Order: sequence, then structure tokens, then C-alpha cells
Amino acid sequence: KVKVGVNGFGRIGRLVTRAAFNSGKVDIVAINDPFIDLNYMVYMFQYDSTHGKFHGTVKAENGKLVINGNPITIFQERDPSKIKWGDAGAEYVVESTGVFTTMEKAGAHLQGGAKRVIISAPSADAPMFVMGVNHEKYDNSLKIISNASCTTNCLAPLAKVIHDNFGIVEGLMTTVHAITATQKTVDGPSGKLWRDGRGALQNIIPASTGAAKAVGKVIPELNGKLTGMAFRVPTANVSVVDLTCRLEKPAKYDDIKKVVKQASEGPLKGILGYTEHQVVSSDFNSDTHSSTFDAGAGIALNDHFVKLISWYDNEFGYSNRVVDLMAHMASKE
Amino acid sequence: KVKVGVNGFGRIGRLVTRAAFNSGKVDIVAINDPFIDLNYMVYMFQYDSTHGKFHGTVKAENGKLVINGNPITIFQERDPSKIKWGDAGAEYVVESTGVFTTMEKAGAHLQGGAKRVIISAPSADAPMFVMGVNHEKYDNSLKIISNASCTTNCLAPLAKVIHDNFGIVEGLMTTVHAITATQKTVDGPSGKLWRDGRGALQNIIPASTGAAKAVGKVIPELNGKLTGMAFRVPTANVSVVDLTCRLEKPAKYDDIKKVVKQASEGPLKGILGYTEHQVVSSDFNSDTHSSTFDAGAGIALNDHFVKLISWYDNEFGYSNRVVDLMAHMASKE
Amino acid sequence: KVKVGVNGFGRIGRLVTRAAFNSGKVDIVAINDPFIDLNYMVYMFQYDSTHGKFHGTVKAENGKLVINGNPITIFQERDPSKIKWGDAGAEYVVESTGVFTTMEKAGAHLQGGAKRVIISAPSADAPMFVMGVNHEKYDNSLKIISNASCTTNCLAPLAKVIHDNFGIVEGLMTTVHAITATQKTVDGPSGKLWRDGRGALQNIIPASTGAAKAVGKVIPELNGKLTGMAFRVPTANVSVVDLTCRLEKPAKYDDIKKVVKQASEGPLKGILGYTEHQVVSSDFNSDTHSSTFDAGAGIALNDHFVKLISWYDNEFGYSNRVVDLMAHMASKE
Amino acid sequence: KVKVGVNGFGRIGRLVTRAAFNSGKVDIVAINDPFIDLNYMVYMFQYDSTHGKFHGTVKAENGKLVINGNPITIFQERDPSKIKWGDAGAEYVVESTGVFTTMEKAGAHLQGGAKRVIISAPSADAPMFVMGVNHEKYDNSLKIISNASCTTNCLAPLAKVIHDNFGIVEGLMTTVHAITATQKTVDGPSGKLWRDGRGALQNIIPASTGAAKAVGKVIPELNGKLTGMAFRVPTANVSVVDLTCRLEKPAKYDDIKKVVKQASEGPLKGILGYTEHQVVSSDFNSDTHSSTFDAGAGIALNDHFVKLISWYDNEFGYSNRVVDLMAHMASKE
Ligand SMILES: NC(=O)c1ccc[n+]([C@@H]2O[C@H](COP(=O)([O-])OP(=O)(O)OC[C@H]3O[C@@H](n4cnc5c(N)ncnc54)[C@H](O)[C@@H]3O)[C@@H](O)[C@H]2O)c1
Ligand SMILES: NC(=O)c1ccc[n+]([C@@H]2O[C@H](COP(=O)([O-])OP(=O)(O)OC[C@H]3O[C@@H](n4cnc5c(N)ncnc54)[C@H](O)[C@@H]3O)[C@@H](O)[C@H]2O)c1
Ligand SMILES: NC(=O)c1ccc[n+]([C@@H]2O[C@H](COP(=O)([O-])OP(=O)(O)OC[C@H]3O[C@@H](n4cnc5c(N)ncnc54)[C@H](O)[C@@H]3O)[C@@H](O)[C@H]2O)c1
Ligand SMILES: NC(=O)c1ccc[n+]([C@@H]2O[C@H](COP(=O)([O-])OP(=O)(O)OC[C@H]3O[C@@H](n4cnc5c(N)ncnc54)[C@H](O)[C@@H]3O)[C@@H](O)[C@H]2O)c1
Repeated sequence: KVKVGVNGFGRIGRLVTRAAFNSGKVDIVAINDPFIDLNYMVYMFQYDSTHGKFHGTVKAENGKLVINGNPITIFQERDPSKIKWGDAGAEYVVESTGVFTTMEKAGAHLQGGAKRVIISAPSADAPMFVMGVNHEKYDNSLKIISNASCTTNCLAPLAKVIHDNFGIVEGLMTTVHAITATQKTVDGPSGKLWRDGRGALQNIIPASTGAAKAVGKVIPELNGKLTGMAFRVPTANVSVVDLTCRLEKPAKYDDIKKVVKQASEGPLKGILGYTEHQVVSSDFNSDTHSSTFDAGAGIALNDHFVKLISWYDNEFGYSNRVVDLMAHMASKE
Repeated sequence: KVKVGVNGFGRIGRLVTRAAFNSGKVDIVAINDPFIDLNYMVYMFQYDSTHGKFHGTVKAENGKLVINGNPITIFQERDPSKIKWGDAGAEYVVESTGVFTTMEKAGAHLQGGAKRVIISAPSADAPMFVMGVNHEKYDNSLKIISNASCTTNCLAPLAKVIHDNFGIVEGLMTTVHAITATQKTVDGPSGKLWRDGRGALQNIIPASTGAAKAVGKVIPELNGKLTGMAFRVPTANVSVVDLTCRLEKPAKYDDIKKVVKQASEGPLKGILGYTEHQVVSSDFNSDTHSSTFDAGAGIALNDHFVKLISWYDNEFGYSNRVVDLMAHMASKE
Repeated sequence: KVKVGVNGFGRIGRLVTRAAFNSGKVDIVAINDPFIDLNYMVYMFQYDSTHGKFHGTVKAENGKLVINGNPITIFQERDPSKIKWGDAGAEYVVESTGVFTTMEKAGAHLQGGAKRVIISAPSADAPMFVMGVNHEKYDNSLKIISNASCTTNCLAPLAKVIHDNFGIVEGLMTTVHAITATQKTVDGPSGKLWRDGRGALQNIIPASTGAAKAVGKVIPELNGKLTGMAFRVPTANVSVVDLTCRLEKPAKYDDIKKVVKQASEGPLKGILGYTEHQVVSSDFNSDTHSSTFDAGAGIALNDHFVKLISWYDNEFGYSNRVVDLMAHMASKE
Repeated sequence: KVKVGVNGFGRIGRLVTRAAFNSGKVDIVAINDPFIDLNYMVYMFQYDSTHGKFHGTVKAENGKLVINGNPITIFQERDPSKIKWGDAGAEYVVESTGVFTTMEKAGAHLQGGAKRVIISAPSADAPMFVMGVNHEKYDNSLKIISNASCTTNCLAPLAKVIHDNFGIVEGLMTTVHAITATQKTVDGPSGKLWRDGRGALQNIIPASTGAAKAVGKVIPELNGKLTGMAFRVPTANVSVVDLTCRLEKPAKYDDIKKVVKQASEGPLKGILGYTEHQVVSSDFNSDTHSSTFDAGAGIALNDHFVKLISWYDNEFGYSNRVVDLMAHMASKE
């Protein structure tokens, strides 16, 4: 059982930790966050507005965070290279601060004694992976990798099934995404793009995303045939992907439904979901799937042009994939 | 100046009235709503959460609603055929209850003495019109007409310009729409579709719409080449249309921008807007345009496949179009 | 084990049912709702935006609603007196439509064969009860009773403890309440009071409540010494009570904390809760307590004038009390 | 006409600027914000989610911000003492960063050439003032002053009138406040109090405030007789104060209504408002009053114990008071 260290106790850092202690697939032994001390970590991990109170025990004991009886070493370093991952016995490190996404910056963890690093976000140069799509392409020579983005983990699975069966000639996607820590409560200085600084509670905010283009990296055949954008809307969690694409081989909507369902009962079980139920966003709260095909919400213009809908809990789904990914890597050691 | 009667003092009934008194294009002389008495009408017309307090005077005087000094006759009939439009001197009647959308049901107003009826919603059989797209096709032989839907008035104008210039081979649209009176505050009984009864404040709700297909009625050439669906998100007003289409003639994004801008400065001025500003939904509050092209939010995959974005205040824009339409009809008498 | 029938499958009707099947304190055998058919009942009971998917089995089988293997008879009557409670074997009936709150109207259920009726709301004439405050005063001669309101079940328990220990000279309360089915998504025609028709998502809405005055009914000594009002804010669930009162006997805040805590560990265990944690509204989601004293949020001006804060899940807490109440009545048969 | 400089182009800095250009009471000649450059300042000042697009002209011209034709010098200093207020000709400086509230820190502006400094927030040592309550007590010997807080400017005016007429023995207040820039979109590291870091969109958040206690500073007679707390709820703007107090001299609610109304038509005209209308929070959007008594929402237990309600646009009201205050100071030069 691989021992893990988490850098950045945010929504993803905390939820990866929560997912790790639930499946017991990996063991969190150390956490680092200079802006959150031990006592605060207990409070933030225990209580969660969107996912409910933690089912288990959380305590500060001897300067360590104890979850379900397991003591965790706490670090307060601002500089990654300074963190003593080795002494804490952390073999893999989850880079989830959103500030060290380049292969070089995320590599700082290796100086501390870590053996591998998983960036919980897209990376400009590090190899990106998506469970159920291209994780098999991972090997031991890789020390620094990326688990892509929440949106990419939703689109890729669906795109794979659709492409493998009918071939995607070209596609454009839109994602109606829930607000995130990046946004502001009221009009304020955005970090990066001007629209993102506008009140998150009052507006529908157009935003760019490289998610669709990133699918071209995990599924090379689709490289350059996809692109899209996003809309941030005022909900705390759970998002939906709207994929509009031209098919190479004709396919009635019911054939697409048949194909996606089989994929969800087979290889992609637990990754890609399938439903014909009259669902709404909150029905996916704390759902661990990376993507769930919504049969009733999609629509086809004809046998070559269709709009496919898929839901995803951007916090929970992604988090579990980070754990699933590490579990996979460990089995390759 | 044509005298108008409004059936149903709801969001649209009230806003059409507000728009009428502002432009003075038409004169509201009577209103009918069995679930709202005179005093309540004063309160609901004066105060408006989304559009602000009414700039003017509103009062109950001698059993009449007096707006800016103009006395309005009030009716409390549940049955349309019973309303005495003729005695009140109402020549045109705005059917905005959402319960009499068929040519037959909306015709009841003619028995009361009305000369023409405008359904403020799509109709199964009545001829639909969209200002700036096919209003010229209206003639005096038509007693009962429809002004289409908020969403159709947004899509049609944009589709027209895009089709006239590059030709739309096929298109699929999605609309992220603000909540409406139809929805529920918490999970409850749905009037029609099951998902629509789910809490409007907590969920992103997939919904079907005939808007895209309705564009085929006002723009015959596009008949059968368009379709789409909707997502209801938790905002009080203002919506956005996402049009994904294949072009017949190649066109760089900048050519599309050039073409739409010219259209907004010419014939469609006041109907179709154009902006390159970093806008968000609330920047369109109380905006009277039927549709506003958002240059920076759209994206193109290539010269034949592109995603176009257009904003619309589903309450204010539509309302003004209802008045504009009546003003047009009147000039044809 | 008493057999129960539920009239009105709304937020309370569904949650009382959910609470009944969980504690197994009572057995739901029949449900009546003319606006929701069997199949719809399955969907609405299974999926819940605020409390999550039902943890059990829900199905339509032989025209009956089957929850966790227990078949429930479904009725579609609009008129209470017509419901055949007797044939279904329902001894107690939960009146939760919000339309039959008078002793006379709620009595209609007796004609159908019901033996007792519990109004899940305040009543103008039926005897009101609050678990842990005056349920002991219930006896078999009562056929029609009321379980008060969500807010009264929160205030009463706290007031009791505070009065019994220091004496309440006079008090005024305010409740910041989550939105409910009564409100509108956008400015529209209000049930009874004009402000209540304003958009629930956009405004803080002042509202009157008889809750504080009702405490004078369950705790006669406080009769006429309390009153208050409410504010509806844009959250889907969970509310908080702010009690400001003058004490007869002096009492340091810490003495009040000591006293309330003892009450929560003793007689009121499960009814009145106590916490010193840095809580927020969502930390009480699906919490079954009727009221939870928040030590850190309250504040005292002096030893006789203080402001006490108590949280309550207005949906879940109340629902469990309805079941607890019926369980109590049954033990008195 | 006094020339003004604004330090910190945030919600208050921008709205003070907007209010200044509207009333023309003062002339903004310079603005300083190291996290917002000229072009960004144009965008943020022009578009406003809660108060609408700016009515006028805003442009970047020759490295200056030009509003309605008036050129404004832009500074990018992080350190107050470095800002060249003197060269820009700024006589008064509005300290609205929320980071320099002490008399010493805010004094740094004097080194740059400023003559006076107004802290747009409460201060630990600088003299606090509230228009219509104690501004007359301001004199030329004061170089550094405070305009108190949004909440204090709401409570003080009302308390004054109530105290002057019936005498306040003791009082406790609660304020249901809209979210602010301080809060987070999702559970995250709070700057300061632990509850304040919880998702602003999902929770009702208890918060402490020194507002009630600060009234004891602007109205010495009430010193030590008032205190209270706050609740942050999910609305973008507009807040309400709930004052519960014991009166020295008996007073029927209607006498309180008579007294407050007279005060709003007299001396406090423009500061303290009065209404008997069925209002809700959004009816106060962009309302420049510091406080507006809501007759219909309040309630009295008896002639000595009552609950008074007052609304306030925490952004707009406060902003205008900052300008009004400077206008007053200038008339004393
Ligand atoms: N928010 C989502 O739903 C979501 C889903 C998938 C992927 N992601 C990606 O994962 C990352 C995590 O985002 P998140 O929502 O958890 O954000 P977050 O802001 O909640 O978490 C970031 C954490 O980083 C900590 N931190 C900041 N600087 C640090 C430093 N120098 N060293 C160590 N720790 C530091 C912060 O204290 C905080 O707890 C982002 O890059 C995001 O793009 C987020
Ligand atoms: N709401 C929008 O933004 C929008 C945009 C485009 C089209 N529409 C369509 O316009 C219609 C107006 O919808 P709305 O949003 O104003 O709904 P609403 O509920 O706000 O207003 C409808 C009004 O109809 C009144 N009414 C009900 N039965 C009546 C009867 N028999 N006679 C007279 N009045 C009666 C109701 O009391 C209410 O005041 C609907 O068909 C809607 O689909 C709405
Ligand atoms: N919502 C709360 O948090 C809460 C807490 C305590 C008490 N209550 C009280 O409980 C009652 C339940 O309110 P609710 O919030 O669940 O509202 P709701 O609208 O969610 O539920 C009411 C149900 O009544 C049904 N109904 C309507 N007319 C009927 C009829 N003639 N016969 C049978 N069923 C009929 C409706 O279909 C609906 O399912 C109200 O009286 C309310 O005051 C509610
Ligand atoms: N938000 C309200 O409605 C309201 C009402 C009354 C009083 N106040 C008080 O006024 C102050 C203003 O709050 P706000 O809502 O505008 O917050 P804000 O974050 O919107 O504005 C603060 C501004 O400070 C700038 N800034 C940060 N460090 C700086 C530095 N060293 N030099 C110059 N500029 C710097 C930021 O870029 C930002 O634009 C706060 O102390 C607040 O408590 C706020």
C-alpha cells in the first residue's frame, strides 16, 4: 500500500484525502499547507458545506492530524523543495496547490525525498492521464505526471466511447461549471481573466478552458478535432458537459445510448456512468463517477450531428480519480 | 396610436405594460387578471426585484389603474370570452397568461370586442413572428398571431445574419436560461416535465425547448436544419444562447464578427446587438435587445465549424419586441 | 406498531415518510396526493436535492408504492372526507397539505376511518404540541392535534430551559429562515402576504410568524411575554433562531451554557442540542434535532439581557418530531 | 471644491468615485491600486454587477483615467507613504483598502502630501463620524478620521432618533448582511474568523461586529448600552438591521412611526429614510440612504420592549456618506 503526501489542503487536497481514507487504496501519511495549521486542518476536514460532515474521526494529537486513527505528519512549508517528504515516508506526492503545475516546479517535491508527483491539474509539459482512457500508457520511468482537469476527465471517457464506435470528425463542447475557489463573491480583481473577477453569485460568466483540446492529448486520434469553452454559473458544485459533434459513421440516438450503456457496464464501470432518469445537477452530489451520460437530456439533429450531455461532480469525481490513478501507479512499481 | 389590452399581469404582462408606457409606441387601456386585484396590481407594477422600481406614477383611482396619469380599466375575468375589451376600447390584446396559446383559445378575446390578439409565447397553430426577421410578412388578414418565444427572438436574428452570409448547413443550440415563474423554490410537483419541478435554487436543470426548431418557421430555409435544448440555472434573469453550426461557405471568425457588427449597425439595429467587451450576464439587465452577439466568448474550430454566443434579457428584450410588433401592426391598419 | 397514512406528499409529507421508514417507530401504510401519481411519487421520494438520494428501495408495484419492501396504498383524492383510510388500515393520519389546518377541515379524515389526525403545521383551534416541552399533556380524548411549526419546535425547547432556570420576563425573536415551497422563483403573485411573492433567490424578505406567540401555548407561563418575526433568505434549507430576552434571575453567559448543555445531555437529548463548534447553517443539514444551541454565536449585554442563537433543519428536525409524536401517542393507546 | 484621492479601487473605492462624479460634491483627481492597472480600472469602473453600467464616459487616455472628461492620475504603490498625492493635487485621501485602518498606518498618506485622510472603515484609534449623528463634532485639528462602518451608519441614525425621543435603556442588534469581498465562494482559508471562510453561497454565517458597540462612540449616552452580532446570507448587496431595545419612556409603535417619519422629513432627510411600503431587500438597490426605517416589518411586545427594522444598501449608502462627509469637512477649511 503506497504512502501518500498531499501538498495543498484545499478542496481537492482535502477531498483526495477524504477519498483515500474511504477506499483505503492508498495511505495519506503527510500533508503540507502553510496557510492552514493543524487545528484549522481538523475543522476544514471535518466540516464540509457541499459534501457533509466527515464520517469518521479527525483530531489533532501530538502535533499530528489523526484521521480514523491514522497519524499524519503536518508540514507548513511555502517552498516545495523544503518539504521533508522522505522523513514522513511519503512516496507519492499530490500537487494540488494550483501553483506548481509545470514539470519543473512540481519537481521540487523530489528534492524532499518524494519518488513521484501527481499534479491534480492540467500541466503545460508533464504527461497527462485520464483513468479509463490512457492510464495504461503510464510506466515507471515517469516521476512527474498530471491527472488532467475535472472537465477533461468528464469529456475524454465519453469521447472515447463515441469515437471508437462512430468516429468523431469534429466537435465543440461547452461546460456549465459550478463556481470554484478561483472566483469572487462580488466584483473584484480577477486573477488572470477579467470576466472571472465578476461576482460569482450574480452572473453567468463565460470562461475559456483547454479541456476539449486536452482530450487530443489523451486520445491522439482526436487531436485537433475538438475545442470548446465554459460558462461559470452560481452553484456550489457539480457540472455538466455539452458535446456537439459530427459523426463519421451514421448512428441513431438509440444506438449511441446502447453503446454508452455497454461501456458503463464493462471497462469504464465506475468511470463513465449512464442514466435515463430525469436527473438534475444535485442528483450527482458526491457521485464518484468521472462522467455520467444523460440519455434523456441529449438531442440529435440527424444521424451525423448530435448533442451529448454528461454530468460530473467536479470535486468528488476528480478526487477519486487521483486516488485511483495512484493505486494504478503503485501496482506498477 | 393603437389602444392595447393586456391579459395576464405577470412578468411579461407587467413588463410589456412597463415597456409600452416608456416608448409610448402603444397605449395600454385595459388589463385583466383574476388573481390580482387593483391594489395588488399597483404594488406589483411599482416594485420589481429584477428591474427596479418603476420610474413614474402608479395608483389606484376610481377603480382604475393610473400609470403616468393614464387611467387603465381593470378586469377580473377567468374566462377570456367574457372580458369586455370593446367597452374599454382595447383594439389589440396581448395574451400573456401562458394558458391560451392556441389559435382557438386565444381567439376568445375577439368575442369581447378585440380586433387582434398577440400571444406572448409560441403557438401550436397561430403564425409566429420575430421583429427584424419576418415581421414584414405580417398582414391585416391575421387576427391572431404569436411573437414566438424569448429564446427564438434571440436565436433567429443571429441565425439570419449567419445564414444570409455563410449559409447554415446544420446547427444545434443550447441555452443557459435564468429561472422563471414556472419553476419551484424546492423539489415539488411539476407542471409538465419531471425535472422542472426540482429546486430551482439548487440545480442546473436540463430542459427541452422548441426554440431552435421554431427558427425554421420564421426562416423557412433553416427549417429542419436546427434543434437544441436548454439548461435552467439559478439566476433571476438574463440568458445566453450557444449556437454550434456548420457553415456552407468558409468564414474566419473575424469575418463573422465583421458581418454581425454591420448587421447591428444597420437593419437589425436595436434587435441584434454586438460587443467585444468582457461582459457577464448582469451586464444585460434591462437591456432591450432581442439578442447580443458576444465576440470574445465565441470560438471556432475551423472555417466551417463554429460556436457563436449571444446574450438576451429574456424579460425585457421580449417585452419590448411585443410592443415593437404591435407598433408595426398598427402602422399597417 | 401504529399504522400511518400521509395526506400530502410534499417536503414534509415525503420527509415524514422517510423518517418513519428509518426509525421504524411507525409504519406508513397509505399516502394521498391528487397532484402526484404513483410513478411520480417514486421519483420524488427517491431523489432529493437537499437531503440526498433515499438509502433504500422505492418502487411502483401492483399500483402500490413499495419502500424497503413495504407496500403502501396510494390515494388520489382532493377531498379529505373521501379518502378510504380505514380500508388501507391507517390509524393515524398526518395532515401535511397545508390546506386543512383547522380542527374542522382536518377532521374530514375521521370520516374515512382514521382514528387520529396530526396536523403538520400550526392550527387555529386544534391543541398544539412540541416534543420535550408539553407532549406529556397529550391524552386519548384528543382525535385532532397539531405539532406546531418548524420554528416553534426550535424556540420552545430553548425557551423552556431558559425560563425554568432564570425566568423569561419578556422576549423578542427573529428567525432567518430558508426558502420554502410557498415562495416564488421570481416576482409573482403571493399566496397571502405581498412581500412573500417577491423573488426568493434575489431578496431578504421580511415575514411575520406566530411561532414566538405560539410558545405561549405550549408553555403557558410564557404566554404573552414573547413575539417576533422572520426573514426569508436565499438558502434551500436549515434556519436559525435569534432569541433576545430579559432574565428575571441574573445569569452569566457561561451559566446559560452550562444549563443548556445539561438539558441536552438529559431530558431533551435528541430534541435540544448544544455546540461550541464554529458552525454554519449547512453543518445542520439532515440534522434531526428540533433546536441546537450555538454557544459561540450568542452574546450577552449584561446578566439580564442576552441574545441566544439556535439552529434547526426546518425540514428534517420537524419531520422526525412528527414521527416521535405519533410514536408517543401510540404508546398511550 | 476639494480635490480627492482614493486609495484602493475596490467596491468602496469605486463606488465612492462613482458617487463623487454624480453629486459633484468633491473632485476625484487621483487613485492608487497596485493590483489594478489603468485599463483594468476602466473595465471595473464601467461595468458593475450590482449597480449597473456607469452612466457616463470612462477611458484610458495619456496614462490617465478619464471619467466624464475629468483626467485622473493613477498610482500603483503598495506602500502608502510612497504615493505622490501632493503632485496630483489630492488634498483629501480616502483610505479604502481595509489594510490601513489605524491612525498610524493611514497617516502614511500625509507623507505624500495629503492634508487629510478619511478611513472608509472603523478604526481602533482614529475619531469616528456618522453623517447626521455627530459630524458637527468634526474640526480642522483632525487630520485622520474614520467614517465608521456600513452597519454603524445604519444603526446610529435610527438609535439617535429613538434615544432622543424615548431613551434607550439597553439594546441588542442583529444584522442580516449581504456577502462581501471578504468571503469565499467555497469552503476555504478565512482571513481571520473560522466561520467566515465557509462557502458564502451555501451558508448563513454567524459573524461578530463592533457596529452596535461603535454607536456608543458617536452617541456617548448609548455607550455600553448596545451590542450585537451579524449573519452573512447569500445575497450580493443590501443589508438589514434588527434592533431590539428597552425604552425608558413608554411609546406605542405608532408613536415611534410618527417620530421616525418626522426625523426623515427634517434634519436626517437623505440619511434616515422611512417607509410603510411592503418592501424587500432589492427595493433598496442603489439607494443612497444610510438607513431606512421599515414600519411594517417591525414589531412591539409592549410599550417598553420593541424590535425595529431598518434597511441599507451597504455599498451605495456608505459610499455617499464618505462623499457627504468630505463635502462637510471641506466647508470647514
Ligand atoms: N475546485 C475543483 O472543483 C477542482 C476539480 C479538479 C481539479 N482542480 C485543480 O486542483 C487544484 C486544486 O484546486 P482546489 O479547488 O482544491 O483549490 P483550493 O484553493 O481550495 O486549494 C488550494 C490549497 O493550496 C494551499 N496552498 C496555497 N499555496 C500553497 C503553497 N505554496 N504550498 C502548499 N500549499 C499551498 C491553500 O492553502 C489551499 O488549501 C487547482 O489547480 C484546480 O485547477 C480543482
Ligand atoms: N418569463 C419570461 O421571461 C418569458 C419570456 C418569453 C415568453 N414567456 C411566455 O409568456 C407567458 C408569460 O409568462 P410569465 O413569465 O409572465 O408568467 P407569470 O406567472 O409571471 O405571469 C402570468 C400571469 O397570468 C395570470 N393569469 C393566470 N390565469 C389567467 C387567466 N385565465 N386570465 C388572465 N390572467 C391569468 C397569473 O395570475 C399571472 O399574473 C408564458 O407563456 C411564458 O412561457 C415568458
Ligand atoms: N417546509 C418546511 O420546512 C416545513 C416545516 C414544518 C412544518 N411545515 C408545514 O407542513 C405542511 C407541509 O408543507 P411543505 O413544505 O411540505 O409543502 P409542499 O408544497 O412541499 O407539500 C404539500 C403537498 O400537498 C399536496 N397537496 C395539495 N393539495 C392537496 C390536497 N387537496 N389533498 C392532498 N394533498 C394535497 C401537494 O401536492 C404537495 O405535495 C405545511 O402546512 C407547512 O406549513 C413545513
Ligand atoms: N463592501 C462594502 O459594502 C462596505 C460598506 C462599508 C464599509 N466597508 C469597508 O471598506 C473597506 C473597503 O472594502 P471593499 O468592499 O471595497 O473591499 P475590496 O477588496 O472590494 O476593495 C479593496 C481594494 O484594495 C486594493 N488594495 C489592496 N492592497 C492595497 C494597497 N496596499 N494599496 C492600495 N490598494 C490596495 C484591492 O486591489 C481592492 O480593489 C473594507 O475595510 C470594508 O470593511 C465595506
